[PDB]
Order: sequence, then C-alpha cells, then structure tokens
Amino acid sequence: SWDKDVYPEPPRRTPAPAPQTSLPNPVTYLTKIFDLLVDRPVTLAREFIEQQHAKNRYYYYHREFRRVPDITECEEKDILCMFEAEMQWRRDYKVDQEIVNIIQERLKACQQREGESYRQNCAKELEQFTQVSKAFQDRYSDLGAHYSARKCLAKQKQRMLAERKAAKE
Amino acid sequence: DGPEKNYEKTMAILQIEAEKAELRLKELEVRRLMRARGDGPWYQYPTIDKALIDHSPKTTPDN
Repeated sequence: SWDKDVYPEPPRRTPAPAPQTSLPNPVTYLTKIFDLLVDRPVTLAREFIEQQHAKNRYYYYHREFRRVPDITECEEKDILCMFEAEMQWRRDYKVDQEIVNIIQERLKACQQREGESYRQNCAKELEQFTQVSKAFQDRYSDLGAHYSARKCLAKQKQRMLAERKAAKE
Repeated sequence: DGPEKNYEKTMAILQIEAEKAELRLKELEVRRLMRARGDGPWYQYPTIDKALIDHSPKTTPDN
C-alpha cells in the first residue's frame, strides 16, 4: 500500500529448507496447525469484511494548499500577509518533522533488519539521517517555545551573515 | 465547519485588531500634539470673549 520508494525494503533473501535429519520438525506441524485453526477463519472473516467494504465504496481526499508568499516578501505590519506566511511556515514545519520521522523509521528498520551486521550495512541510512538531522537543526532549532516564521528568518539572516564573514576571510 | 472558515474569520479579526492598534497609536500622537500646540479642536481652553468689550465713547479721550 505504502510507496516502497518512500520506505525502501531490500529484496528478501530467504534460505531454502534443506533438512538433513529425518526427525519431524515440530515447527512445520505447528505452523500447519496455526494456518488451519487461525489463518483460515481470519482470512474468511477478512474476505467477508472486505466484501462488505467493497459494497459501499466511498473516497476521501488529500487537501492541497497552494503556495503563499513567505515572510520575506511581507511588509512590516501587513498582518494579513504575515498570517498567511506564518500558517504556511507552520505547515512546512510539520511536513519537515514528518520527513525526519520517515528518515528515522528507515534508520530503525535498517538497524533491526540487518541483524548483527547493522553497523556496516546501514551506513547509507545513517548518512541520510545525519544529513536530514543537520538540515533540520540548522532550520528549526533554538527558536524556542514561541517560534515564528520571523524567528526562522532572523536565524537564517544571522547564518547568512556568518557565511559572508567566513567567505570574506 | 471547514478549515477555511476559521482562516477567513482570523484574517478579518486580525485586520480589525491591527486597525484598532494603529488608530490607538494615532490617537495618542494626535492628543499629544494637540495638547502641546493647542492648534486643534481639542484642549481649547477658554479665553475672554471680545463681545464684552465696550466700543463706545468713554469719558477720557485717551480711552
């Protein structure tokens, strides 16, 4: 259901069953018992419920907000423009928080899946999380509990002044 | 209701309150200037009415 591009899953490499002993593997019998006593009734119930859902098929939509002029293109006391820009900035802040959440989910999934080789096999995920975390900390950090778009603008201006000072040295 | 109703109501409320704040600052400045100069309709402390002056031949010629 979820876009596999957003949440990448490596191809599943499952070893084939190659028993060498002649003893009856209790795991196989237990799995068959489970599939007979739980899976079948659960699947039948899900089939019934999915039929009922398909009988009454309705839709819900993802609301899309158009881009609005930022706080940079906003007069000193233009309360209307400032309100629009502040709402857009808060929406962007929420979206960036969710982006960081997605990256963290990727990192956790990689850490669990790779088992004992997570340190070497999740370097790419660690790098992606480091990049996103540094970007987020540069943008949304130290603002405080009363953060506003004007405060990010001020922090960005301070950072750009520091960059200019470094470049001129 | 829809999320846009609160949005537009907030915009209207912000416009009204900003106009109120600007008008309050304007009123304070206007009152200060009128009190300092006394060249407006406010703070016009009364003076002697010139209709009381008697412009008639008095007793002494030098008035």
